[PDB]
Amino acid sequence: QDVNTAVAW
Repeated sequence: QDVNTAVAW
């Protein structure tokens, strides 16, 4: 997965 692939950033 990718906690950043969904994070707002």
